Amino acid sequence: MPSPTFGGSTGGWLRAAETEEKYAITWTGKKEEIFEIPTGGAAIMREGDNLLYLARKEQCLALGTQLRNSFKISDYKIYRIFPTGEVQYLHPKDGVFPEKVNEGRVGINNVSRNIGKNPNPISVKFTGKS
Amino acid sequence: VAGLVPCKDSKEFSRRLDLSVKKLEQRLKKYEPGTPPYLAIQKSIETTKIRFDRYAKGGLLCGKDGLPHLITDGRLSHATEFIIPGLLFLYINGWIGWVGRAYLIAIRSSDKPAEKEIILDIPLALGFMSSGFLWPLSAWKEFTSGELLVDANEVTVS
Amino acid sequence: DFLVHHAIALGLHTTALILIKGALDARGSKLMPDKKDFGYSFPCDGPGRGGTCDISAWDAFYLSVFWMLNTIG
Amino acid sequence: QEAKKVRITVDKDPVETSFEKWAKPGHFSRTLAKGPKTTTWIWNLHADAHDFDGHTSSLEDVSRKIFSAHFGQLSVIFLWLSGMYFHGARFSNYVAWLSNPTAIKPSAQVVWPIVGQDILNGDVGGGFQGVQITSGFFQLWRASGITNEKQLYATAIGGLVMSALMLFAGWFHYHKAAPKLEWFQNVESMMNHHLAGLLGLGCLSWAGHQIHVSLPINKLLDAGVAPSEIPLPHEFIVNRELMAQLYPSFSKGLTPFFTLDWNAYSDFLTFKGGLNPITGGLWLSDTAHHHLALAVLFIVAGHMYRTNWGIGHSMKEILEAHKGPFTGEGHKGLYEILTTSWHAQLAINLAMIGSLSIIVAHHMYAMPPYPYIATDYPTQLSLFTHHMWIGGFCVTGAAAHGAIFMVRDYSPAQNYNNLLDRMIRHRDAIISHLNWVCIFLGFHSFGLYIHNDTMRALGRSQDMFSDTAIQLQPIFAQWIQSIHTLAPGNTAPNALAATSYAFGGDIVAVNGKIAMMPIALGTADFMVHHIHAFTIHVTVLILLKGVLFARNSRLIPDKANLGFRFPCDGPGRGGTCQVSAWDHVFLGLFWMYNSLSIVIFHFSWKMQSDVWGSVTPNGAVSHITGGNFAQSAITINGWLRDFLWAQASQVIQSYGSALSAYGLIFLGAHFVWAFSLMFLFSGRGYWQELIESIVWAHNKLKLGPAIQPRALSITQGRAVGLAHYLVGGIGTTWAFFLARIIAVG
Amino acid sequence: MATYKVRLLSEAEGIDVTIDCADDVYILDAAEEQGVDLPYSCRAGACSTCAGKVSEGTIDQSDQSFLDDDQTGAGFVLTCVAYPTSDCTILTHQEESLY
Amino acid sequence: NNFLKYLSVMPVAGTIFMIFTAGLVIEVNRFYPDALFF
Amino acid sequence: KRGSKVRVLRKESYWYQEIGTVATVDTSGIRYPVVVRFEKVNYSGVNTNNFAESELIE
Amino acid sequence: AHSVKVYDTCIGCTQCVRACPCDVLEMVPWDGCKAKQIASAPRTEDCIGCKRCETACPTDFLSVRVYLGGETTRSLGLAY
Ligand code: CLA
Ligand code: CLA
Ligand code: CLA
Ligand code: CLA
Ligand code: CLA
Ligand SMILES: CC1=C(C/C=C(\C)CCC[C@H](C)CCC[C@H](C)CCCC(C)C)C(=O)c2ccccc2C1=O
Ligand code: SF4
Ligand code: SF4
Ligand code: SF4
Ligand code: FES
Repeated sequence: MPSPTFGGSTGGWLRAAETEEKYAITWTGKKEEIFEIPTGGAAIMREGDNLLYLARKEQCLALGTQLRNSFKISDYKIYRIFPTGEVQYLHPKDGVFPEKVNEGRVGINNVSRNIGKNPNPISVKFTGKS
Repeated sequence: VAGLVPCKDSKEFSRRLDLSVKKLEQRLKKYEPGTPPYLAIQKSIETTKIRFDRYAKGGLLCGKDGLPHLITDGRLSHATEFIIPGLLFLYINGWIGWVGRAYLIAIRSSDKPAEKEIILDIPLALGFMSSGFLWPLSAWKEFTSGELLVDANEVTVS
Repeated sequence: DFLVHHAIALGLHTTALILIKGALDARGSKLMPDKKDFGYSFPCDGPGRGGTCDISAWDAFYLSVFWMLNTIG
Repeated sequence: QEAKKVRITVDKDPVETSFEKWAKPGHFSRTLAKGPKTTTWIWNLHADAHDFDGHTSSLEDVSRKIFSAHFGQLSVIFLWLSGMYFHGARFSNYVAWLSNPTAIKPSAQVVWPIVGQDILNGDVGGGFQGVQITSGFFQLWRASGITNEKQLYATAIGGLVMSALMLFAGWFHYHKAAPKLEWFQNVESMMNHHLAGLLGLGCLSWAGHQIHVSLPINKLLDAGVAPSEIPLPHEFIVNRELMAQLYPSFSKGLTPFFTLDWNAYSDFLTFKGGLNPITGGLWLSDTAHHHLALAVLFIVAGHMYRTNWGIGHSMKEILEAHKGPFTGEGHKGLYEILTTSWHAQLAINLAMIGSLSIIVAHHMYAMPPYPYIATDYPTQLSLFTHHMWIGGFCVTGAAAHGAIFMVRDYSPAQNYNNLLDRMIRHRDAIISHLNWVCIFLGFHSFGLYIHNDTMRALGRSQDMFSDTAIQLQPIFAQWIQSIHTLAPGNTAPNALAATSYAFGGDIVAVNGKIAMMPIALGTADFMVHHIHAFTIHVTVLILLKGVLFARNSRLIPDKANLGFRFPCDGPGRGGTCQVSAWDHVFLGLFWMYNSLSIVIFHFSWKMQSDVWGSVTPNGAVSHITGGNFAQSAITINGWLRDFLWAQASQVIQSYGSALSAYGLIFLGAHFVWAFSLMFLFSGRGYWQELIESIVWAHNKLKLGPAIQPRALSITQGRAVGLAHYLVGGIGTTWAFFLARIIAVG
Repeated sequence: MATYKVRLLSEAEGIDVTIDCADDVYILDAAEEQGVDLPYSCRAGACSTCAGKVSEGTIDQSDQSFLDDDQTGAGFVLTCVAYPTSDCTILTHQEESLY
Repeated sequence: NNFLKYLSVMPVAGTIFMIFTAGLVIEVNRFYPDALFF
Repeated sequence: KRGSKVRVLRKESYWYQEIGTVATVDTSGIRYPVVVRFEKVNYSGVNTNNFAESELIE
Repeated sequence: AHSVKVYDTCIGCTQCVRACPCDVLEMVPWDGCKAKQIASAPRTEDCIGCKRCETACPTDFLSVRVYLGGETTRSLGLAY
């Protein structure tokens, strides 16, 4: 699922020594557009597939959200590079955007009551619940 | 009497008449009579003298520091110092308290009441104004009519 | 001395005012009806619904030590 | 080419001057045009009043809203200038002031005796009563040479008609004839007329006013002629030979100037320099020489840029050719930056007109321009401090719109590898080395003030930093004063007197009162200038962090998508409170008052100790505070005791006098300052739940408004604690400065 | 209460109707009163699911809070704050078309 | 309408009422100054 | 119930014991099948709401 | 280590997933209203707790409660 490619830029405000979490936002373009790197600056965006290593996942999503609005392309993929070298395939989670409704339903963290219907914190005494 | 001495006959209060006009006459002796700065001081001389004859006939009650004092122990002899100022105060405080309530019922029965609170209906705001000298015999009737206070099961509450 | 006890009784009622608000609105309100599920000392509820800085009952405590030192001062 | 494309492109009658959009407010935005359902709508009506980029995306009708609104601004200046010249006519003692301006106090305000407020009208001499006043128009009107009372009455009615033309001009440029964006993007011609036909003719016709009017008036005033007995200003024009009895060069005429015998005009266009000991100010013939010196090369600097007729340095081409090895692509792209967004232009214009007015405050106290302003120490103190704070306020606005441009009008597609992009790329190394040097300065400036305070407290006075201690002598600043006293004769050989008497030379005293003494910079000024170097560096630490982290950061990578002025991005990432570029201006404005109060405190103690005072005819000099800046200025208790506690005695022992209005403002701005911290320390969600109790108290009584009474929003709540703090941080420095120097001086 | 006509058309499902509305009634309320199902979330102007595109006509859409200035410049109107002040023809099912 | 209905906006209809209701207190202090009573 | 004003009974909303204005009652077995509108807008700037059929008193 | 559980009002107004800049909200089809979808929160370990769902949430009060508990280097948002 990963591959060696490039991104094409210059920069001086990026990831430090970081070895717990990194990634690669990889996408295919269509033209030599100029886009803001979410840590700052600009880049040149080669028209094939190209990737970006950045530090933490807020920069990775905000480059994936900026690529969707301007020069619209629904093909950005987001991995996660561990210090040992394992990949994750984090963001679309099965081939599609989460604003589209899936057919694979996990359905977790779904309480089945209104937000007033929650117990008093005296009833959760010396244990962990809402 | 009622504690301290009256300032109708008080030597320290009469001393505050004395050295104030003695201070103010020292400004007068550097000018010439006939100039408009001369008339601005001598007219300001007499408005301090007549002020000191206003408090003498008013029957204010102070001593030991030459000032005037006031008594708010509900005294009807001292009713001119606090009570009838407050009775004119609480009179048409209760204008603005009542006609603001009277304005805020007929403005709710409108098409767009949100714009109408800063874009005034001046024939209605003056139309609800001058029924305000006769508020508390109508506000007490409003208190015993029933709809001055809405019920507790229909208010906004946490 | 008449007027300056009213400066104390201003600060007596106002330090009571933050904290009887601070006691009785720890549970819920219209701005946050589920404040009990968050706890006594939480930061805020975010910038939503108008913005919600100093909403907790700890931050309702926090303003009165300004007013307590203002009162006993 | 633009061989006919510098022309006027004007729409005829764009907007009908009507009344239906005049009374339906909130009409400039989609989010405000549908009425006040909440009380955010009233506070958004004022905040979006001048936010024109949130009104329309069409830059043509943005720029027509700018150009008509300047006429509304310039009509306010002429209406305010009419209030100064009319109160010189009917409400003044200026015509009595010219017969003896050495001891008669200025007055321009007669208070109505209503509530017993007539005690503020003090005995200011001249057979006249009124408020002692300190803006210094009286020494301006002697500098221009207005003698009688009629000319002040004619200028204010000539200024009111100049406002009525200027108010009409903004009406004409939005409702009858409005320019297009082609006209506004002709910036290579706008810098031509502004350099030449605004500042050159603004100097050259003013040099005509100074030579022909203000030099024969101020040559006859200081001789001792009464101002009723001076000939009129239209007698120094139609009678050339009356000017010849003052300056003999006017018997020749215009032929030395035309045939370039310009040394014949040396008798009234001189290079004396220094001061004038008869009238207490600058030599007016030097000032008459200074203006047409600037005129004859502002008009030379007017014809620099490319115009309709071929020649001229093109502004797109001198910027593009400044590329370098370190700087990447150079300035390729900045000309399209500055002729599109006004916020980019306002961010450079506010730093200049801010930090030209700080140059005004420093080039006025040590070179007093106006006659008989040198003895009047209240006017020197008020004209210093007011030109500081405008230069202190307008410099933080340079980083306001420096950050507003980045989130709105900065397109990174047009800015690949140019000079603006490269500092967004290395914005860590900009701030961190600025972050190091503020901790370096504040340990080395404020830490010495603790270190002199401890050594005085611990008894051992031989271990502080003073003259009789470990000396920190400012050897650079003591050296340049020894250069400018060799500036007569040696380095500028035709300057007769000194460039300024503050560097050295001789004292000048006018009627006993000291006009100017040499300032001896000692070891207590090595530290307080390093205070000034510290707190200036912290203000650019917040503000340049506000510009460079306006787009994004490592906290927020899409900060520009939320806007310029937003509260936060949640209490996640540990908390993002005050994260916008608005709050960097809000944090940076506070350290400006924490800067500029020290600059005017350094002014108000050094000039009360070393230059101002009294001079005995033997030559004995006795200052006001006795020269206590040599020892007591080096400790923070000495700034508390000998300056803050000691000089405020004229403020608070001033009841029953004419300065008693200042004691009320001195208690007025302690109050508003401690009204700020309710708006500043607390949050919003407390008060919204506190308002929630009060809406119950009205909905019980059928008294609730149809609009929703809400708490103030968080950027709005930080702004009202900001403006209260700067009223109560400035207004009590105002009411202590003016009350001290009018009393003791 | 005036009378106005809105020609709604969804080509993804293929339904073309002509509905009648007033100045106070919303557009999808008139679509529900003629028996046409339309996507919606809570009828507030604060979502994206109820987006239609004004092909022809004039719509007072001003009571919404989701869509910004430029995204309504192309003509994307939420059908739940819309006061139809003209006789219009509207393309619907444009919930993905705004973003 | 619409110019006198511009003089029904709450600041400007406030201010010409506030010019009135300030000056009611000013001119009673013209003719009766120095009043602690009545 | 179509049409007229319906007061609420649930807490934890902005509109508690207020007047209400019902619109388009739903029939699908949804837990909250009324999408009742209001005046006097909330903290979010949303004048509408949906709640259940157990809080009507009309 | 937050806890961003979604309650039972939950109308499927698909903008909380849009306003989430961390993809920790995800729509799940669910029997209910005419939208026929609910908002689910799988990536509670991956969230930052920046409360961006709650600002775009036009229910009675907050279909997606956020309430912040535990934390890590992911949720605290450090680039080092
Ligand atoms: C229609 C006008 C009106 C009326 C009848 C009331 C009535 C009341 N208010 Mg109130 N209030 C008002 C306007 C009004 N308010 C406004 C405009 C504000 C915002 C500044 C407040 C802020 C406020 C607070 C913060 C508190 C009250 C409280 C109270 C209650 C106790 C009385 C008191 O101390 O008043 C308080 C009065 C003020 C603080 C200042 C008066 C406000 C303005 C000047 C009055 C409005 C004048 C307006 C122009 C009238 C329009 C008429 C005409 C022009 C058409 C009482 C029920 C207190 C409470 O809950 O007690 C139960 C309380 O704590 N009010
Ligand atoms: C030599 C001609 C000349 C002069 C004197 C000015 C003077 C001015 N311009 Mg201007 N301008 C000029 C040519 C000139 N401009 C040209 C040719 C262009 C087009 C390229 C522009 C484009 C321009 C813009 C876009 C703006 C200005 C602005 C200003 C004002 C700046 C405020 C200031 O410095 O305070 C000094 C103030 C004074 C000295 C006040 C006295 C002004 C008197 C009335 C002289 C005005 C001369 C005027 C050009 C005559 C117009 C002819 C008309 C009668 C038909 C000032 C009044 C700014 C402004 O404030 O807008 C109004 C602004 O936004 N100008
Ligand atoms: C050349 C001058 C200049 C100009 C034209 C602008 C223009 C603008 N600024 Mg700006 N700014 C300036 C200088 C300037 N600024 C300076 C010098 C600073 C630093 C202090 C700032 C700081 C600043 C911020 C932080 C913000 C702006 C914003 C704005 C925009 C809208 C402003 C608005 O609607 O306010 C309407 C007018 C007011 C609200 C007036 C309030 C009056 C204040 C409180 C002072 C009153 C004190 C009074 C004079 C003395 C005491 C009174 C007494 C009662 C005690 C607009 C583009 C805002 C924006 O949205 O940008 C797009 C914004 O967020 N500016
Ligand atoms: C008097 C109150 C005060 C003090 C001392 C500080 C101190 C500081 N602020 Mg600050 N600030 C304040 C109020 C204050 N703030 C307020 C009210 C605001 C809101 C407007 C801010 C907003 C603010 C911003 C926005 C910024 C600062 C910055 C700074 C730093 C400046 C660098 C410096 O001088 O460090 C040197 C430290 C001192 C001079 C403190 C005194 C230390 C003495 C000299 C010696 C130490 C004592 C002892 C020997 C230590 C050892 C013993 C101990 C271990 C027990 C510094 C830590 C800047 C920053 O953080 O980056 C540099 C910055 O950008 N401030
Ligand atoms: C000296 C500074 C100062 C002042 C005046 C106030 C004033 C007030 N605070 Mg406050 N507060 C402050 C500092 C200050 N705070 C600080 C530092 C904190 C800590 C963060 C707080 C925390 C705080 C809390 C937590 C609470 C208050 C409350 C109150 C109110 C008390 C009721 C009262 O006295 O009614 C009288 C009102 C005043 C004395 C305010 C000043 C009114 C002026 C003098 C008159 C009106 C202005 C006048 C029109 C002048 C013309 C202005 C011109 C521009 C036209 C009042 C508004 C309580 C409250 O709101 O309950 C209702 C409350 O719960 N405050
Ligand atoms: C007290 C306080 C409030 C509450 C303040 C409010 C609600 C302002 C109330 C006063 C306004 C300005 C009254 C305006 C009334 C009009 C002037 C009309 C009056 C009638 C005549 C004068 C015309 C906040 O909203 C807030 C927000 C953020 C941080 C701190 C605070 C804060 O400390
Ligand atoms: S309001 Fe203050 S606290 Fe609540 S989120 Fe925004 S910043 Fe953080
Ligand atoms: S935000 Fe509230 S409404 Fe929109 S989906 Fe999540 S829960 Fe349903
Ligand atoms: S929690 Fe923070 S991130 Fe997850 S959705 Fe709500 S706001 Fe967006
Ligand atoms: S349907 Fe949710 S906003 Fe219109």
